[PDB]
Order: sequence, then C-alpha cells, then structure tokens
Amino acid sequence: GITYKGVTVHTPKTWHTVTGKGLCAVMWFWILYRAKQDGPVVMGWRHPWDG
Amino acid sequence: YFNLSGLILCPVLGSIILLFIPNSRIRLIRLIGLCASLITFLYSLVLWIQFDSSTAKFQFVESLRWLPYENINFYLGIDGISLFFVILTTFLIPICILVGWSGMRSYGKEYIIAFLICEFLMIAVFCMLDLLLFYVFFESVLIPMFIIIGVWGSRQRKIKAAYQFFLYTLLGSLFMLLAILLILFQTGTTDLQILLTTEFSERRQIFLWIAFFASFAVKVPMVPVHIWLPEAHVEAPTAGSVILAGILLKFGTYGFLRFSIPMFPEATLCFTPFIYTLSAIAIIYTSLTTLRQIDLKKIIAYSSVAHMNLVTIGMFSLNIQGIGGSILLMLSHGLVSSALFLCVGVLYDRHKTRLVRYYGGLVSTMPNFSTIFFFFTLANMSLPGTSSFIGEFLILVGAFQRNSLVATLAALGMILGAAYSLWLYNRVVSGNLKPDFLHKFSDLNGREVFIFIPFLVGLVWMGVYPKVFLDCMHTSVSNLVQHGKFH
Amino acid sequence: GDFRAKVWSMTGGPNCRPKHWRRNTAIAMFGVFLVCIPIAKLSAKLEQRPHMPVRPIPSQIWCKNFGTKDDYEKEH
Amino acid sequence: GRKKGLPEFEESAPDGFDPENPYKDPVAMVEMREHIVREKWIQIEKAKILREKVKWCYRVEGVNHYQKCRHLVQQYLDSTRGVGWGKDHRPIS
Amino acid sequence: KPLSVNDELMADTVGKYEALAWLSGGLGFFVGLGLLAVLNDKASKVPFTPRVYPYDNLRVELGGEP
Amino acid sequence: RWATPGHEERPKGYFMNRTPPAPGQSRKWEDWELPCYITSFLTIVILGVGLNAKPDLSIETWAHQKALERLEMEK
Amino acid sequence: MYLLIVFLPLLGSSVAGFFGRFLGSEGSAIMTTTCVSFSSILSLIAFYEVALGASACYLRIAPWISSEMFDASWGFLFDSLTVVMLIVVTFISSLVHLYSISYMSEDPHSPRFMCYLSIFTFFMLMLVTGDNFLQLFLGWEGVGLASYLLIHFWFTRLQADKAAIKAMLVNRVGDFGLALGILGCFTLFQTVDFSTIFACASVPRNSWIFCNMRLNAISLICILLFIGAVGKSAQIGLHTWLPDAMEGPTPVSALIHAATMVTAGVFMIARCSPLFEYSPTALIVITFAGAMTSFLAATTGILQNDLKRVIAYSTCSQLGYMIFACGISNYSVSVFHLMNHAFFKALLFLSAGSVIHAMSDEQDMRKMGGLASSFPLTYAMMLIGSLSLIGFPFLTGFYSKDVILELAYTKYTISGNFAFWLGSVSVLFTSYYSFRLLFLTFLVPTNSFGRDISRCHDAPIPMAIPLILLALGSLFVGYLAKDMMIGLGTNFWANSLLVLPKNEILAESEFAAPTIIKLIPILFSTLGAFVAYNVNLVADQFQRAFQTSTFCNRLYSFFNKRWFFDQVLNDFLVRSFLRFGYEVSFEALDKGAIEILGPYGISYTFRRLAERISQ
Amino acid sequence: GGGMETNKNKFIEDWGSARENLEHNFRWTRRNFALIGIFGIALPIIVYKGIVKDFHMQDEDAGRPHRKFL
Ligand SMILES: CCCCCCCCCCCCCCCCCC(=O)O[C@@H](COC(=O)CCCCCCCCCCCCCCC)COP(=O)(O)OCC[N+](C)(C)C
Ligand SMILES: CCCCCCCCCCCCCCCCCCCC(=O)O[C@H](COC(=O)CCCCCCCCCCCCCC)COP(=O)(O)OCCN
Repeated sequence: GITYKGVTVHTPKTWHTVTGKGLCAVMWFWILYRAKQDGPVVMGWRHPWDG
Repeated sequence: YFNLSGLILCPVLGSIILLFIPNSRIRLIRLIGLCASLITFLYSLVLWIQFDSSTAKFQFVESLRWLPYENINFYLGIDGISLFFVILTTFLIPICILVGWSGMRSYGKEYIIAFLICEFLMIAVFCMLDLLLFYVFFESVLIPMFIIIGVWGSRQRKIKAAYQFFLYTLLGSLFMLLAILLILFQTGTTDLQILLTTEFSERRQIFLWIAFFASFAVKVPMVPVHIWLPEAHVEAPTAGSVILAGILLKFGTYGFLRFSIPMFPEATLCFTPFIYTLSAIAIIYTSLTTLRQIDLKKIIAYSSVAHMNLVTIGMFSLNIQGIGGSILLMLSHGLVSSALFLCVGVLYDRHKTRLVRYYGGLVSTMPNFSTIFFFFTLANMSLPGTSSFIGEFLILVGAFQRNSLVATLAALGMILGAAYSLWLYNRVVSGNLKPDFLHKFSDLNGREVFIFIPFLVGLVWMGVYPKVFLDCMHTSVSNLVQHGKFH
Repeated sequence: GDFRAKVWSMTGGPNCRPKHWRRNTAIAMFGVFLVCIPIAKLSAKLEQRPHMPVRPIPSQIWCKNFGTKDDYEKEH
Repeated sequence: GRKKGLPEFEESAPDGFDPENPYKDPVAMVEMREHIVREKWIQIEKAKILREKVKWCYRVEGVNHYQKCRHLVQQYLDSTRGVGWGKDHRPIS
Repeated sequence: KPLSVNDELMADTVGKYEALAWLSGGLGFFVGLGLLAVLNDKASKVPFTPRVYPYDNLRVELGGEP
Repeated sequence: RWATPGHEERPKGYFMNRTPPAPGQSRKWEDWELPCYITSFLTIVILGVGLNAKPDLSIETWAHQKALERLEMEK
Repeated sequence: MYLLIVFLPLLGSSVAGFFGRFLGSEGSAIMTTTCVSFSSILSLIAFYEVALGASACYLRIAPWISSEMFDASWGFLFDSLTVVMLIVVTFISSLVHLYSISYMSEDPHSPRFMCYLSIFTFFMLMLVTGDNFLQLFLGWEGVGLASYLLIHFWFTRLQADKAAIKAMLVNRVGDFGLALGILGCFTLFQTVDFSTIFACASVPRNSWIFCNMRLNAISLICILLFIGAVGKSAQIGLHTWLPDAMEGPTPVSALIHAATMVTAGVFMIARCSPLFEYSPTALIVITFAGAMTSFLAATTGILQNDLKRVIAYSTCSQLGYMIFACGISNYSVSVFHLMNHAFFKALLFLSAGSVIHAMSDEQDMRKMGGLASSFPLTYAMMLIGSLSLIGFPFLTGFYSKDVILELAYTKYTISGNFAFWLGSVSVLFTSYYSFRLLFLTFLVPTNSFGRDISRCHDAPIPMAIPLILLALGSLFVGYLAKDMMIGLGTNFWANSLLVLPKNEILAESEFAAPTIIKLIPILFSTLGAFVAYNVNLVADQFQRAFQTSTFCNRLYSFFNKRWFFDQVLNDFLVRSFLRFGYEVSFEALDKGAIEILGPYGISYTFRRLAERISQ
Repeated sequence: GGGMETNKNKFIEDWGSARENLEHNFRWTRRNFALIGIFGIALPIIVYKGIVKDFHMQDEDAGRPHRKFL
C-alpha cells in the first residue's frame, strides 16, 4: 500500500509475483529449448532424417 | 376377476351414494367422492395388469341386449389402443376432485356428482365396440359439461361459451348420426367387428368418411372450428379445463383411430394429403398465434391445438412409428397439458387474475411452484427424457417415411413450440417483482405438492422407459396399420 | 431482505449457511458413496471389451467380458 | 388361467381364405390378418438379429470391417428392403 | 395513458434498409472472393499426381468385390 | 469462511408453508392424506410387483424366438 | 467404472439442488467439485485404458425406444474419440467448479449455480458418450437447456433473459436441422446406432424426393446434420447468440461457450466422419461455412471494447478453423485443435474473469490500463493464453493452427483456396485484436478510476490453481499430443475417425510446399502485433478521421455492430414473424371471419327470423 | 391490505378486454379481404399441391403410376 495522491495501490503478495515470474520464465525457456531442437526443421534447413 | 362391468359400475355407485346425502355433511361428500375415484383408478390399474398383449381380439368383452332382436347391443371391450385412455380418464378424476378441495363448501354435492357422471360417461366411450352406442355415450358428455361450464363459471360469459360449445357439438353430432344410420341400414348391424369385415362401395366411402370427419374434427379442432375451444376453455373452472383438455380433446383422435382409419381403408388413403394439409397449417398457424396471446389459460389452450394436430399427422401415416407414436403423445399431452392447467389454477386461486402482465418475479416468492412449472414447461416443449419427446419424435419418423415435406413442416412446430413455452415462463416466473399490483404470496400447499407428484413420476417414467407402454400396443396397433392390405 | 427469510426453497435461499453444514456435508458424501456402489457393480457387469488390452489395465480386476464377442457370427 | 411360458400361435395359413375375394369368409379374414402381422414381425426380428450381427462385426473387426462385414452388411440391407410397414417398398407377402 | 394494442413485444444510427445494404455488401465481399477462387483454378495447378494405392486402389480393403 | 459455524439454525421458511405444530404434538393429517397415501402405496406395490412379475407376453419376444429359430434352419 | 464417469455429475447436481438447504453455500460447492473431480480422475484412467490401451468399451443399459426397428437404446460408446472429449470436458468442468468456489463467494445463490454446472457437465458427458443418434440428441438438447438456464442465472436482469431466449431460438433451429438429419438416417439404414450406420454408410447410392426436389440421400443427410452443427457451433448461418450469451457469469463463459458446447458441432462432425466421407458435396459446404465464420469473427472482434466480448469472437474464429479443417476431410487435426483450444481459451476466460472480478466488475478495456504491475500472475497467464492463441512458435496453438493452414494450402481445389485465403487473413486479424486486448488491459497508461485501483486483489488460491493447471496445459499438452493425434499413420484413433484413401493429404502437408507457406502465420502474427502496438501504445491517435469521414464512421459501426446482423436479422425476421403472429393469424383468420359466417356473426338472423313467425 | 387478490389497473384491464373483444372489430376492408384471401386461401392450396406433388414424384421414382388423390 503506497499512496501518491489519496489513491493507494496495494502491493501484491510475494506468492503471486514469484509464480508469475516462474511461469513466464518456464515459457521462455521452453520456447528457446524447442527452437534449439526442431528450429531448423520448421525453417526448412534440415529434414529430421528424410534428406 | 376384474372386468369392465365393475369399472363402469364404481362411478355409478359413487354418484348414487352422494345423491342421497344431506348437503350439510360437506366432509362426508368429499371423502366418499374421493374414495370412489381412487377405487376406480385402482380398478383400472388392475385391469392393466391382466391385459394380454399378444392378441388383436378385444379383451374383457361384455354384452347386454339393447334391441329386441340383438341388432344393436351394449358391447364393451378394450384393446391396446383404448386401455391407456381408460386408465388416464380414471386417473384424472381424483385430481379434479382434489383441485376443488378447499372451496368445495360452495359447490356442494352437485360438483362431485357431475364429475362422477362425467367419469362414467367417458369410461364407456373408450370401451364401446358398437358404432351407435359409441355415439350415444359420445354425446352424453354434453349435459355434465354444459352444467359444469354454466353453473360454476367464472364470469357472465359462461352463457355464451356454453351455447357455442353445445351448438358446435350438436351440428357435428347429427351429421355423424345420419352416416351412422346409413351404415346401419345398409350393413344391417352396428357391431364394430362386423363393420370391419363388410366391403363398402367406393362411392359410399367418401360420403361416410366426410360425415364422420365433420363430428370428429370439431373435437380435434383442425382449422375452421378451433374458435369454441379457447372461449369454452377459459370460461371454465380449474378442474373443468383439465377434463376438457385431458380427455374431451382425445375423442376426435380416438374416433379416428377406431372408426375411420381401419372402417374405410381406401377412403383414408385418398384423404391423406387433405389431413396433412390441414394439420401442417394448423401447427404453423396455432403455434404462431400463441405468441400474441395475453391470457395465461388462453396460451396453454393454444399449446394443445398444435400438439393435437401433430397427433393426426401420426395416425394417418399408417405405420408402427406413426400410429404407435401418436398414442404416446396423447398420453403425454393428457399429463403435460393437464398439469399446466393445474399450475395456472394454482396462480388463479390465490390471485384472481390471468393476464401475464400482472405476473412476474414469482421465482423469488414461490420457488417450489417455479421448479414444478419449469419442469412442465420443458415437457411442453418436447425435451428428451420427457414423455412428449418420445411421442413427438416417433410421429416425425412415421411421417418422414411417407412424405418428407409434411415431416419438415411439422418439424417447425417444435421450433415455435419452444419459443412461447419458455417465453411464457420467463414472463411469469423470472424477472422482477411488482409490489404495486400484487404483494401477498403463498407457495404450493400439501395438496398442490402431492397432486403434482403423480404427474412428475408419470412423465419421466414414460420419458425414459416408454417400452412398458409401447410393448402393450404393438400387437394391437400393427393389426390397425393393415386392414384392407393382404400382402 | 426481510421476507426472503420466510420463503422455503430446496436450494436453500440467498446466503444460506446452516449451523451444521459440516455434518450434513459428511452425510451427503456417504449417501453419494452408497448409491455409487450399485452403479459401479452394474457397470462392471454389462460392459463389453471386444479387444484384449495392450498392457494390463485396471479394469481387468473386476470386469470379465474381455475378448468375448470375437465370435460375432453367433450374436443375437 | 393361461399356461406359464411364451404364447403359442399356430404357424399356418388359415384355410378357406382366398385372395380372389377376401371379403367372403370374415373369420378367415381376421385370422389371415393376424397371421400376416405375425410373419411381418418375424421378418422384422430377423432383420434386427442381422443388424446385431453387423453391429458386433463393426466393433470386433475395427478398421478391417470393410472386407469382413461385407457379407453381413449386404444380407442386412437385403433383409431391410421388405421389412413391412415402412417406406414405399412394400413386400408382396 | 391507455396501453397500445401491440404492447407485448416492446443500432440507432442506421436504418433497416441502409444496414441491409451494408450487410449485402459485406456478403458480396465473400461472394466475390469465392468467384476469384473459382477464377484461380487451383485444381489444374496441383504439383503432384493423384495418389495411387496398391491392390487396385485397395478395392478389396475398401469393400470392393473379392 | 470454511470453519465458522453457520448462523441459520433452521432452513428459512416452513416446508409447504405450514407452521410447525404445538410442541410435544404432531401434524394432524387432513381428511384426504390417508386415502391418498394408501392409494399411492398400493399403486407402487401393484406396478412394481405386477409389471415385473407378469409373463413376458409380447410380439417382440415370440417373434424374436421364432426368427432366431428360422434363421438357423435356413443353414 | 465407466457409468461412474457419466453419473457422478448427475448425482452431485441431484444432491446440491435437492438438499442444498442442508449443505449451504459450502457443502453444495464441495459436493459438485468432489463429484466432478472424481469423474475427472476416472476419465484419466479411462484415457490410460481405452485410448492408450487400445481396448474400447461398449456398454448398453436398457432399451429406450423400441418400435418395429426404431431402436435407440441407452448405450454408451467409449472409443479413442470419446475419451479425448471426456478428458477435455470433465477436466475443464472440474477446473471451472474449483474456480467458481472463489468466484461465487459473495453471490447469494451459489448452490444453484453449482447445481446448474453439474447438470451441464452431465448433459455434455451424455452427448460425447453417445452410442445412438438419439442419446446424442438427448445430450445435444440438454446442453442447450443447461446453457439457457446458466445464461440468465441472474434472472433479475433483462439483457440476460433476452440473450438466453435468443440462444434457445438459435439452438432450436439447430435442433430442427439435427432432427431432420436423424430422421434421414433412419429412413436409409433403418437404424440410429452408430456402428450399423457407419458399417452400412458406403452401400447406399440412391436418390430421395425431399421437399419437391430429387437429391442424394447421403448428401442431404450430411447437409442436414451440418445445419445442426452450425446451430450449436455458432457458424456463419447462426452465430449471433454466442456474443450475446456473455451476460452470464464468467465461469459460464469459460466452460459453457469456450471449451464445450461450441465444440459439440465439431465433435458431431468428427464422430459422423464415416458418414460424411461419402458425401463430397457436404464437405464443400462445411469448408465454405468454416472459412466464412473464421474471417467474419476475426473482422468483427478487432473493434470491440468489452473484455469478454473480444474473446467470444476469438472462440468463434477458432471454431470456424476447426470446421473447415473438418471440411478438408482431416478430422484428426480438427479434434487436435479442439483439445488445444479448450485449454488456452478456458485460460483466457478465467484470467479475464479474474481481472474483471478484482476491478469491481469493470468490463470495458477503455477503463483499464497499467494492471501489469498490480496483477503479475494474471498478466502472465493472459500473456501465455494470448501467445498460444495467436500461434506463437513451439506452443500449443502452433502445433494445430499451422497444420490446419498448410493442409488448407495443399487441398488443391476451388473450396480449399477460399478457406486458405480466409484462414490466412484471419491469422493477422486474430493477432491484432489479441494483442490489442493484451495492450489495453495491462500495458497502456492507466485510464481507470481511483476507486477501482484502490480496491484491488489478485486471484486467491481457488482461482489460481485452475489457472496454473491451464497454463501448464497450454504450454505442454499441444507438444505432447502432437505425435499421437496428427502423426503419420498413427493408430491412436483406431476406428473412431475414418479418412478415405482418396482424400488423404496429411503427408503432402509436411513436405510438398515451400517453406514460405509454413511461415505465413508467423509473419502475419508479427504484422498484427506491430499494427496493434503502433495503434495503441504510441500513436498520434488520428481518430479525428473517424470524426470527419462519414465512411469511416459507418465502417467503424459495421465492424462494431457484428456486421449489422442483429439489427437486420431482427427487423427482417423476428419483427416480421411477430407481425405475422398477430396482424394476420390472430387478427383476420380466426378473429371474426369465422365468426361472421359462424354461429353468431350472421347466424343470429334467427332473432330476425323467429320473431317474424307471428305472421 | 390483507388480500392476495391483485390490484387490477384500469389501463391494463381495459387493454386486455379490448384485446379479447376483437370479434366485433372488422370493417371488411381491402386489407382484411386480401389478407384472408391470400394467407388463408392460397397458402393451404400451395401446401396441398406440395404434398400431392411429393406423392406423385415418389410414385414415379418407383415406376408405379400416380395415385388418384381425389
Ligand atoms: C427433465 C429432463 C431434463 C432435466 C434438466 C434439469 C435442469 C434443472 C431444472 C430445474 C431447475 C430449476 C429452474 C426452475 C426454478 C428456478 C430457480 C428456483 O427458484 O429454484 C429454487 C429451488 O432450487 C432448485 O432450483 C431445484 C431444481 C434443480 C435441482 C434439482 C435438479 C436435480 C437434477 C436434475 C434432474 C435429474 C435428471 C436429469 C436428467 C434427466 C432455487 O431457489 P434459489 O436458488 O434459492 O433462489 C430463489 C430466491 N428465493 C430463495 C428467494 C426464492
Ligand atoms: C418424491 C418424488 C419427487 C420427484 C421425483 C421425480 C421423479 C423421480 C422418479 C422417476 C420415476 C421413476 C420410475 C422408474 C423409471 C425407470 C424404470 C422404468 C420401469 C421399469 O423398468 O420396470 C418396468 C415396470 O416395473 C416398475 O418398476 C413399475 C413401477 C413404477 C411405479 C411408477 C408409478 C407412477 C404412477 C403414475 C400413475 C399414472 C400412470 C400413467 C397413466 C418393468 O420392466 P419390463 O416391462 O421390461 O418387465 C420385465 C419383466 N421380465
């Protein structure tokens, strides 16, 4: 709770911020990890083993 | 040994006992009338148990001489078609007696006596196998219903409605009686089993069929003659409307099933497009006129014309799905429609009004009524799991096999049927309250809760397992499908 | 309001909170459990599995109609 | 007092009935009508049994149901042409 | 204040006919796009021959005569 | 919220809108309740014990065992 | 164990609605949540056993309707297709039940809401586990009844009742179409069971006489069934009910309209695939309708300002995508996208409801902004949902939408090109309005009021567990189920889905097309995101064009007011029928015309005739 | 106010009575004549022709001659 001009904004609890940051970080890491594995495949640079 | 004699004599004893009882003993009159009705209902239920479902021959046949040469005589018998009609017409009477339980002090003994004479006359209608005596008990119902409409009407309009109903019934009745007389003179007798084995010249089939249609179409209002039903129905007591819609509307269809669809197989085929045309527009017109009605009892009364005209599509399809599925609709309609008029009767007894404008927000003051009213709203709009859907769908599959166009037009009936059925419920039950108009409320009492219970049980029991009713009719409705056919 | 406390409804009304809803809740579970037993026993009897499972499945503990309809030529 | 068990019906065409003039002997007419209804119901139940056979052939076989249930499907569709009081295809019984 | 006879059924910047014209134009967009798709004739520009299956296009396995 | 005991000791509104009887007494039945309840009991007894015990006489059963017999005699 | 899957929600509803006065607002929630959760775990064992164990179960209880041959018994059919719908419907229902425990914490009539949710879940389970066409119809109309009941759960409102009645009318037209289709099915095969119909669906090659027209028997039935599918799935013909149906509670939007009951049409098309495969004419209609619906919803949803209404058009677009994915005769991809969408759209609705509930029920995006710092969890969750929805690479929405688009490209036919074009433009539009919703609600400078910000509280535990589970689903489930459902030659579906050898283009969808086609959705999504950012976050706000150009104002009104459907359709059909009810049928046919020639209009001349007898 | 009976309004009651006493409200104008001669005389004929032609086309498809529906 911080008041600038009358209005106050209740600071969120630690549990919410930690969970949101963790889920976002998991999403980003998963996207990059998938881009490492089959990123060239969707780009068309290399087939899995077709050719 | 339970036969048709005792079932018919029970209302006779019930009406005679109350005939010679002092009117000051109001309690005894009600108890004896209710006991007689319940005993008759149990007698009918027992008659169901011992009903053979493998023979097309009429069962529990009884004979009583009428003319000295046995030309015409009292032949009583039931089959798979008229058994459930007898059960329904014996089951509806105790409910009608229980409706006027609180206010019975003003009606007197002439109320229960009239209803018991009604039950006596309607039981014999569904049991008669003689063409002439079927007409005698066919038009004997007018006097008790005339008395019920006139003596215990709501407003001064009761004189007009009774006159109109009586005149229409008479004009149908005598034009049918001329045909019955012509059949008697030519054939020689009036026994149904003999009239079903006599070849009629093709020229005489059309005239006799038209004459029979004149009387039956009035009691199953097709298109030109559904103007007596709304007025006579609205100007009727709460129990009076149950009889008019529950049973009195089932004479026309039963008359078609018993004396028209078989005695003239060739005439029925020729007039099949005519019946399809009248029934298709009746479903479209009536289900549409229902939207612009403002009276609570004049909306449900218009929900019966669409449903009953959907039945005549099923009967004239002439197949097991059609004819067999049309019977379930009338049993379902006899329970769903008669339960809706109980719901309206509940609202009218407390608040002496019927306009939908005065009603609204009852969901917050009468919750048990709202739950019960909603359930019968679902049944009236052909929901699966209800007895109406089984009959409604079986008729559609019975008419699609004969004509795809008539099954398409009749399918819009459930489109419009689901429109006003829920839209009425939204107005009456849902919404905000109007304390300016009406402010005192009372939910369903012990009688109303108990009265609706057999309707609730008998509507889902037929809706989830209709095999109990269906298997008792297939032997009797299959012999009805083909009579002149031999291949 | 003041009058909605005088209206009986099956659902319970607005902001319904009985003094002994904990005990009633425990009873309702036990009633649901008792009525679910015959349904489970009925289901294990009328169920048919034409195909043997790839791996041992838990339904083989109670169900016994496994690989029974393989002779479909003699079905009724 | 009916005997315990299933109903018993004589399975034979009632003698005396002639299709030339059906409205000649009334009792033979109703007996013939009942008999014809009985064999139409027999045909209906035979078609239902064939339908059950097709139903359990489709489920047991699976993907291969096109070649294994061909023999049953054509029998069932041949037996559903003359079912009875159905489409305009009416059996000449 | 007597009630109206039709007192049972009771986008303000547009009229019924003008909005119907707008709807007709919107649906004519779809119709014109469909006509353009027809004019493209993608069927004649397929880059591969129709797939051919063994055993006479799987006639027996598809319910054909044995 | 999930631990505090409720405030409504008894459900709001009387069932069927009938005041509870005098303490140490019972709800006196109306003149119609007993005949209607014995009728409703006898109906259930007759239907449950009668429909389930009547023989399976039907045209979908005799015809079934006649078709099942003629379907194998053709072979 | 399989009857328990279907009947636990029914028992929970029957307890919480009949004896809710003894359980209160907490016991009624516990009963329904526990029953649906046990049904969900039982569906998990059902998935481990039927879909993975490859042993379907067929269970018949008792005959329902027994005519001469109109047999529609009480049968349940659990195959690979049914089990996927089970693990979707029941899991989403359990999560919505858990969500509503905290959402309906101050509403008075919470027990009835949970009873309605349980009965809806029961009806949906009867729909998906249907062996016949009538049990399927039973569920198909019970689901409509439950949606109608839940839409006006606040009966005091007038807009809720209007939306509910409109939804019932549209679903009733759909039910009429479905009933005609079912009647057609029985006239051909003399059965309504799925096994017999699908076994005998290839032999009939005859023609019928339908409404003075000679049509093909199978094609007519397929078109009639697709009419019902359009009615329930809110397709091009009948879709106006879905945007208006948002007047109900947010959990109603998340379950009743996002995950389930809009995928009912897609499920019915996929299940009836062994019948739709033999009517090539119907597939063209399905493809055209799906493409039109997707593009129209995408165009309509870009100018809405209501938070809940924007998501409804996203659901409509996704359903259109599934529909014309079924139209290319690739039902595996359709069900895959259905299951994918049932995760990241339920998540979107739940997060939007969490924002709305904390914002004192403020639903306008013009009056929210700068909520990212205040609502960290919900902002992250809506970010995940939006990224999945737009089809961000290597995410749940990427493994299905991209496959659908590339499949539409390789369907070298007239119908396929139209669907490909509309589905390509709809990707750009979807990206635009999804990113506009994300930007306006969370990242723009604050436009709300002081009171809304002062009273702020993020989602508590009961409203956060379903969110987190849906986030994990929308992160990983698409990748996990990519191989089993849309793999090459997979036998996961077994006999659930039939694709004829002639119309099989799954192999060419992967390696027969330039790599540019496989990157069109990503490029269009990036373009839409850039356009949304440049029009919302930083712009001169040239809206003065909307105040000086007459065409721009009318163009803005066209997209905002649902392409002028509600206004035009009302005036030209509903008002016309209301006039047709009174001004003719009641006013002239039966008012006095029968009376004047009847017994008292002119027949009362007997008074002017009997009195003359004195002569 | 110890009565459950509604406090009926003059405007609503009169409006309902007028809506129920419409039997005596015809003037036999061209609108009523055209309306009853079209939507009560032509639509039934169109429908009857529809069913009759449907039966005829069903008959011709099977090769059987048309049935005399008169
Ligand atoms: C028939 C086949 C389909 C069955 C569908 C069933 C769907 C439910 C149908 C009934 C729902 C109730 C709608 C009508 C009543 C409207 C709401 C109402 O007033 O009901 C009461 C009574 O509560 C109920 O709604 C009970 C009815 C539903 C519970 C029983 C359903 C049991 C399961 C459904 C049937 C099982 C089989 C279904 C499958 C065939 C609730 O009142 P409150 O929520 O407390 O708020 C009102 C305000 N005040 C208290 C001041 C009056
Ligand atoms: C407190 C209530 C609160 C509201 C409750 C709402 C409704 C809840 C109850 C739902 C209704 C339950 C009824 C049962 C439906 C499913 C079972 C169908 C009946 C059934 O299968 O058994 C058949 C009849 O037996 C029987 O069991 C018959 C007994 C049924 C008694 C029903 C009494 C209804 C009274 C209606 C009177 C009017 C009747 C209509 C004219 C025999 O089966 P089968 O033929 O195959 O025989 C095979 C012999 N081998």
